[PDB]
Amino acid sequence: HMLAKEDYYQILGVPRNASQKEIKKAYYQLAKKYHPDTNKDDPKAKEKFSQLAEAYEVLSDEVKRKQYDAYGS
Repeated sequence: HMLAKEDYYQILGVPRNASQKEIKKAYYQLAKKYHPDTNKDDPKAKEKFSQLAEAYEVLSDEVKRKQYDAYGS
């Protein structure tokens, strides 16, 4: 009954070959989905919105993204 082990790639909606530039767009478009303007009927969306910045942080740098993939499954 545990949670699945997904990667930042999915949290941002970007491929495994995506670029630091393409991630910026996917990160922004996603944020608009979990924005506080749509939290009117989704008080949990705020928690998900944070996950975007968390994953985008690592995917924001090739080194961080690659390093994270090294310890991936």
